[PDB]
Amino acid sequence: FLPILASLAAKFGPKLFALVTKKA
Repeated sequence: FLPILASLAAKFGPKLFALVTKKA
C-alpha cells in the first residue's frame, strides 16, 4: 500500500535498502 513513499524510501532510506537486499 501507499506506493508513492516507497519510491521516496528507495532514495532517502539506503540504510533500509542495503539491509533488506543484503548486498551493500
